[PDB]
Amino acid sequence: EKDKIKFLLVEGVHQKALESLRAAGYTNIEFHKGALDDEQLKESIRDAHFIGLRSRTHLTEDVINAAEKLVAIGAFAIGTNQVDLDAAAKRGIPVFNAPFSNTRSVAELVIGELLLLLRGVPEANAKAHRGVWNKLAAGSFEARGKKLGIIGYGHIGTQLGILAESLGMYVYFYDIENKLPLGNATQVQHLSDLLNMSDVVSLHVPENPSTKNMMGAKEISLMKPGSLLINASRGTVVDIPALADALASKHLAGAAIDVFPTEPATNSDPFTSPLAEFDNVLLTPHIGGSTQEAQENIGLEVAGKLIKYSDNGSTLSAVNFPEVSLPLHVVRRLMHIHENRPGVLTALNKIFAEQGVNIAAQYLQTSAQMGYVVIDIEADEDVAEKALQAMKAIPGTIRARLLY
Amino acid sequence: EKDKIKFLLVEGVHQKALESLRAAGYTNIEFHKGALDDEQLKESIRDAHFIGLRSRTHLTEDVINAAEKLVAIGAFAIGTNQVDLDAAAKRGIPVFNAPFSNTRSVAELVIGELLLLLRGVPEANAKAHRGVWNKLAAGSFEARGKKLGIIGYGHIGTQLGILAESLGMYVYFYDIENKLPLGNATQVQHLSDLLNMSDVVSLHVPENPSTKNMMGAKEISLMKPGSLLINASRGTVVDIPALADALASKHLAGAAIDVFPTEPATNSDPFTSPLAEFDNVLLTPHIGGSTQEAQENIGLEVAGKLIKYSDNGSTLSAVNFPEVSLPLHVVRRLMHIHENRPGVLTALNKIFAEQGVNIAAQYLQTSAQMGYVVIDIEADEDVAEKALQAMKAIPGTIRARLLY
Amino acid sequence: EKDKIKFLLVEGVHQKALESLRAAGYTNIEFHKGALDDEQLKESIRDAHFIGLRSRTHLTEDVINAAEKLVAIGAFAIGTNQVDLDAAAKRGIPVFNAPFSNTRSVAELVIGELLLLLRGVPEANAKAHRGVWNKLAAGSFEARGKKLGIIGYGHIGTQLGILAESLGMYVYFYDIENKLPLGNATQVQHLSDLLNMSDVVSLHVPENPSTKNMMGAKEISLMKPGSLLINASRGTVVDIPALADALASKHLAGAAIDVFPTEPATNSDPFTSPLAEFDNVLLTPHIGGSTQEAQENIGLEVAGKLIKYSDNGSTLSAVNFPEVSLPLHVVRRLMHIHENRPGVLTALNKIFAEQGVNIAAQYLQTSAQMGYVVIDIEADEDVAEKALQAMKAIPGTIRARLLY
Amino acid sequence: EKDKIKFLLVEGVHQKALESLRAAGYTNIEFHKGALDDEQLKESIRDAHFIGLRSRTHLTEDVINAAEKLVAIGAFAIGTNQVDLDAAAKRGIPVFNAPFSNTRSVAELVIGELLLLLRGVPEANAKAHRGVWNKLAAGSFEARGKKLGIIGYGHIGTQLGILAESLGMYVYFYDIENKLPLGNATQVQHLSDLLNMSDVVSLHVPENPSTKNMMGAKEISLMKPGSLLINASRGTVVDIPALADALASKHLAGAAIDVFPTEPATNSDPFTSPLAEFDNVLLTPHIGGSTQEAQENIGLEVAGKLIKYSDNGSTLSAVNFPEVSLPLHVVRRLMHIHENRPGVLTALNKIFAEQGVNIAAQYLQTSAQMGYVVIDIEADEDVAEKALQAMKAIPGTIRARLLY
Ligand SMILES: NC(=O)C1=CN([C@@H]2O[C@H](COP(=O)(O)OP(=O)(O)OC[C@H]3O[C@@H](n4cnc5c(N)ncnc54)[C@H](O)[C@@H]3O)[C@@H](O)[C@H]2O)C=CC1
Ligand SMILES: NC(=O)C1=CN([C@@H]2O[C@H](COP(=O)(O)OP(=O)(O)OC[C@H]3O[C@@H](n4cnc5c(N)ncnc54)[C@H](O)[C@@H]3O)[C@@H](O)[C@H]2O)C=CC1
Ligand SMILES: NC(=O)C1=CN([C@@H]2O[C@H](COP(=O)(O)OP(=O)(O)OC[C@H]3O[C@@H](n4cnc5c(N)ncnc54)[C@H](O)[C@@H]3O)[C@@H](O)[C@H]2O)C=CC1
Ligand SMILES: NC(=O)C1=CN([C@@H]2O[C@H](COP(=O)(O)OP(=O)(O)OC[C@H]3O[C@@H](n4cnc5c(N)ncnc54)[C@H](O)[C@@H]3O)[C@@H](O)[C@H]2O)C=CC1
Repeated sequence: EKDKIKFLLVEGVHQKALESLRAAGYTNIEFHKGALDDEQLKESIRDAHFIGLRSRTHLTEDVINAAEKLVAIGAFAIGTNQVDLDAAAKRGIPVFNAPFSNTRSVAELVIGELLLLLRGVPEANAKAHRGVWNKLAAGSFEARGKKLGIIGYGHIGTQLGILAESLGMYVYFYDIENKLPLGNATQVQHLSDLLNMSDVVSLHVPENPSTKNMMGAKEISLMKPGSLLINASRGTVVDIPALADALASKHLAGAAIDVFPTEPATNSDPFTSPLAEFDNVLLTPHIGGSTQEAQENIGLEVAGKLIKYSDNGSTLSAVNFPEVSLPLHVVRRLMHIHENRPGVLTALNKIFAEQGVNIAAQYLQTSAQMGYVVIDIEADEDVAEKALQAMKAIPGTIRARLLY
Repeated sequence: EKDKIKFLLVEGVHQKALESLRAAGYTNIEFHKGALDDEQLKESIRDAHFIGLRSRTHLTEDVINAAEKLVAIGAFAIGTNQVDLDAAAKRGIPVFNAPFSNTRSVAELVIGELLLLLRGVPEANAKAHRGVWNKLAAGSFEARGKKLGIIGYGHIGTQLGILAESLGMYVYFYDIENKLPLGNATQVQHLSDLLNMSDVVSLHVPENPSTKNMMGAKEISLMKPGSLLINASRGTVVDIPALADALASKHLAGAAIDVFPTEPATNSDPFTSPLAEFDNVLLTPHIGGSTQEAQENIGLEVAGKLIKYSDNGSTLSAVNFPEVSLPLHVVRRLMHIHENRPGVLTALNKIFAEQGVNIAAQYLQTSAQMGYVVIDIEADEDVAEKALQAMKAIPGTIRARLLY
Repeated sequence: EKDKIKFLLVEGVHQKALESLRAAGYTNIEFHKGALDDEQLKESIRDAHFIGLRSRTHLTEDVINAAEKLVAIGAFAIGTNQVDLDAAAKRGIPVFNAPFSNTRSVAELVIGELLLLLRGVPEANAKAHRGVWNKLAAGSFEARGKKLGIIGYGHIGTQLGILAESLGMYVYFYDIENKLPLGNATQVQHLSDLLNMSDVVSLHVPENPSTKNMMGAKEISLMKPGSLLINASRGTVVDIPALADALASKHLAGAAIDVFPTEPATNSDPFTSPLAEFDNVLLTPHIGGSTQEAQENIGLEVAGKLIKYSDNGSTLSAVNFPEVSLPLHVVRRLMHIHENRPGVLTALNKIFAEQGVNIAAQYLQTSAQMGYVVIDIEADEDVAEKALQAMKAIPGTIRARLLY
Repeated sequence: EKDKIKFLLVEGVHQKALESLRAAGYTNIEFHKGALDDEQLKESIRDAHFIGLRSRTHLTEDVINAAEKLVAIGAFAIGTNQVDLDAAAKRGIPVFNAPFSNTRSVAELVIGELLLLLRGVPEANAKAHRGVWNKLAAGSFEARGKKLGIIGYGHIGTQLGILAESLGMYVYFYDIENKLPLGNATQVQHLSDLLNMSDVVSLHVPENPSTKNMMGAKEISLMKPGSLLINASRGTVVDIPALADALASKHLAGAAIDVFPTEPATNSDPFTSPLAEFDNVLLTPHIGGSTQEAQENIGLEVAGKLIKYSDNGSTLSAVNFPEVSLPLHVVRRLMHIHENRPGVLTALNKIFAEQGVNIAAQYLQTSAQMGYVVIDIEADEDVAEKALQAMKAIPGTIRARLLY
């Protein structure tokens, strides 16, 4: 019956999501190359079991209400701000994403930008397109020999460090968790001392109160004069007026910014920034993530996360939902989603005790207000089909399924 | 040594060169940040033992011939077209330079350009300085997994191949001479194959009859649709209008040009190109070697060649002159430069035999119509002074002197 | 926690283990440098909550059954043949160990042996301790450029291959399962080919019907005349008399054996071998894993497994027991071990339902005839204490306890 | 006439010397596998133009006197103590050797020995061959993580450092010349501080007053307790009674020695050392050099050094002779060896001046008492054949040749 399970894919996810899905039997797929209208969406999602969307579709409480058959949501993207998770949670629908499929794409972007920034290319190039010729060597540098200071040594920070070392830089980092340095990286205990020694400082941190304006005047002023600050992390992490002044005073020699406190909503919208007045600043429209390889990594991972929720019930890594996962070890398995309150499990288990059916394995995890329980029982179809009926009738039940 | 020996240094040679000069005793130095006009050049060089210059200074027959005391010429620079080699060799003046002194600067620039060109970054940055936001993934790619086509696997081609490899690209090269690949690089027999296959092609060929318009419309169309072409070898290698067509036709995704058929004379003259209308092209004012690190190596190297030759008469690597070098062992040493014709050498030696002075070592090399010779003899100072004077008189003599 | 929980540690476990134990609150520790006789073992374990042992201590049915308070068993050691798994699982006692805790020690030993065996060094050293000087080059070789034949490309085979490679040997392997090569390693289909080609063959196979006498006279003669055979997998893998013949016949140049069919019981029992008469053989008393670094990792790892399971009931990686682990979220947690038969779980849950205590999370895994379960519930201490007592009464119950 | 030029090769040089020689036309070769008698030597060398010998033939003044046609001597070995250089110098015969063809062989030996020493293998193995079984882990270590202190950072010291780094050691060195560290090596300014930090100290220095007993009691006592000292450099550099005591007090845990203050003259002779009483000492009979690859490297290099002296007159690197070398740049070249006294060169050059023959190039280097001069002249055979006659007649001449 997989062929009767519908997958609606909007905004054109990578073709590899399709391959990895048609490899798992789910062949009933409506694919669109672009974002649907305030209204054709709803018509299309109505009998969809799985929807796959990107950063531009707004999966709002109004729209999820439209969807009578919806089972799980797959965001082929890093963010989920475009989805009402609380809406999906209430209806028993997990939402999955791809928070780390972009690593390489971002590191490689930071290497090229620091190669050309260190060389003054971005300025030479803007003058060139304006018919001005600006040769000089004064203040142009190669990267081999330079110090790179990476702030935030997680997935991307560590790939970058490695890349940079290939080019002969001395990598140095600062993270809040103590870490195990790869290669020759070197942890620095105080931020201010990372800043003083760094020819190039690159931010690779998450978004939150600890990161709101982490790089402000005070921190920028600590940077080594003549240095470059590159930020492809979060738009909230550097102070733009403060960077603008530091660029103006030539205290920095340049910058690359991929993310801004306010980003235009669409390509059609206009982009405005006080940094646009600087030739020696790379400004990109949030594309550190935007490669076909990441599109592909993302395609594979989020489709596999939907395949697994569909096949064996796993909600490992779900964003809005209790995480649960059981090793496949026995024919016959079911799941049950319910209001997290006293007595539900007991009722559930009774359906089998009271008829001599043996429970092989069970995993239950709860949220403030909901529970996911996956159970493996030694029974046959008829018995299960029946237990499923009964489970569905359990006061507090939101939904339940017979996975196999 | 002798703080009387005048060095004229012009066009802002790296300060390293002056440190080297001063560490060797030579303190008498006229330094200029830039070039000089005909009269003040001619004025500064009237009494100069050595000159150091860059590309903007033109030592012509007439110039050199009025440099009364000129002993040698150092081109702090790869090329020597600014200098009249022949004219110097006739006055017995060796010219030195710095042959391969920026292989790394160019390799590294190429790596940064292809990272950003592959990402469509140059365009997005142009557009962003104009208020336009352009967030795509559609033609963007990571460098890892891609094929780099290197045309000309020499000093620079080779060194580029290693960087590219240590970045996960597959490296293929096409060269007119069978070469032994470094790392996992692969030589391709047919230039057409390399083009069709490569995702990025970067030119590294010399300037000569066989490279002129090496990449015209034929060769460009053999390139992978959506690929990229980078050129930081020689202005003469690429049909620039071919290239503008192929770009306007979207047959190439972008390109990066460091050198052009006709380059501006100075930073005041206008830069004109068909390629300036394309946001997706990097134009740089011929800066592949314009790096402090390079200027520094050049400066060390060439002031070195001049000290070694003021001090011990070496001319290993001179560009207009017979190459000779003698290991220092036995105080004193002299040298003589003469027309290359039978009889001189015997004449020269006899000056020593007939007064019973022993000749410790000696090296003579000749060109076409000049010969050169360094001699070591065992004698106190006066005998050397006097014998020198005899050597000047030998028929054929151009120039001679006493080193220590 | 509770400085009352008795750990018995015997056969001189690494001190790291005690540091780990003490950092987690458990200070009540009886440590022994060596093994104990039947009566004092039995005396030390009568009131022991946990035991740590090595290979010389034999926990038999009778032993385990008189360990009144035994909660778990850690084999600080790769193997568990010393321990009665079944007998422990029936008393609801999980046994842990350290699966692959010395891949590196063995790889490194193999590398040092083949460097010296290839050089004929072992012989020259024997001879030199007898007054005899033997200075040859005739059958001596460097490792670089030679072929290493690895039989069994697993944890250790793999890790050896990398070391060998980073030393310039060519690495070939023969394995019964298609494996993906690391570095430039190459899988060979026919064991005979590998033998004929390889200069050094090193065995890394498990002990089982298919490896017994895996290298008898046939296979040895297929080896390269003058080659070398190293074995630090299992005593049972090599026809040792075959091997002595092939050595006396000069068909092999040497060998290195870490393990033998019959090993001495202790450092007092005699070691006998046909191979002892050959100077050109390295004999080692089964020390491929006997390194401080390894003992330390083992010690950290296994005292870890015991703390995690005293504290939160984990049994990830236990060797006789259903594997279950639950992320710590909501104070309190309990666990129950029972015969695996219908009815228990419902019985167990109902204890909570019927008094309105909410069950936060729960994990049950079962084996054959045992089931295991960890539960999180929201209740103050007294209710937990009391409910525990009820759980003990559930029919089927083997053992239960309250973790926090 | 090359086929009429005889090459006598004793002690069995590597077959590659023969290939590289028969590649250059010299095909008239008497090869022996072993060292000739006090007398068959002389019979065989009598009309030899080139002899090639190893460490065991004594090329003494008595024997060189035997040799009427001898031109150059090739020691297919590092040492030349077996040759009377002064004897050969007087007769105009250069002696060549292979001082650096052994690098890899020695480094690889030091790696294997430090692998097994760190493991206590040498002791376990000696007990094993004596029927004693000695398991322990206490004090056995892997190398990854350890500090290696290399004393003398020349050809071998640097190859070793690299090797060691592959195995994960921290390399540290001490040399008297300041050096450029490869990889992650680290120069240490004071010996005593290299010693304190080093788990393994390995000597790689030359022989001379600065090295006589460099490692004496005082220096050994500075070593980190528990460390190992490995010496495959020179027999004069460590104090053997002082090492013996330090091994006795267990201040060191072991050692490898390849060279001794007194080495037996032949395999037949007896070897005696106070270290032979130690199981935990590797003792080798000076075989750090003894591999087929070094035999081969040596074969190629010293045969090529004889080929070049024979073909173009180069004495670059000759051990007993003035070093001289001219680039091939012109048909016709001759050499002349003479007493270093006033007037010889003049006479030589006159032979050409006085007949209109032009000297293209000349290199003359002198010794305390002899001169090598190589000259290139623009003439034809007849003229040269004639000049050769005359040159031979020059008061002070020892020998002369027409190379081509
Ligand atoms: N520019 C773009 O298109 C994209 C941006 N990213 C972003 O890059 C950032 C990092 O990404 P990943 O490394 O993949 O995740 P990650 O979780 O591995 O990186 C977080 C790291 O930051 C360190 N850190 C957290 N707070 C810190 C603070 N207060 N001060 C210093 N260090 C701190 C953490 O210890 C951790 O190592 C995220 O914000 C992620 O969304 C990821 C993909 C694309
Ligand atoms: N962008 C800049 O400011 C600078 C440009 N360059 C230029 O880049 C070029 C490369 O320099 P190097 O690597 O030192 O050159 P190189 O001398 O090391 O190698 C050039 C290679 O091209 C090959 N080659 C020659 N003619 C060819 C042909 N027609 N087709 C294909 N291969 C051919 C040769 O076999 C040679 O291997 C030179 O022209 C150099 O002047 C060098 C430094 C700076
Ligand atoms: N010398 C010592 O004191 C120690 C010995 N060992 C032993 O060395 C052996 C290797 O251990 P690991 O690398 O962890 O093993 P592993 O489990 O990682 O791999 C063994 C490999 O051998 C292959 N294999 C199995 N049967 C085979 C057969 N009959 N013919 C060819 N290949 C076969 C399997 O495919 C597997 O890939 C084990 O027996 C282990 O007990 C391990 C540690 C220390
Ligand atoms: N064991 C064997 O069969 C063989 C031994 N060797 C020997 O190894 C030794 C080193 O060989 P290579 O490295 O190839 O020659 P090398 O000349 O490159 O090594 C000499 C190094 O020792 C350093 N050094 C010299 N005197 C020192 C002192 N007073 N204190 C500290 N450092 C000092 C020098 O600066 C230089 O870097 C030589 O004695 C050589 O004959 C070489 C081949 C085989």
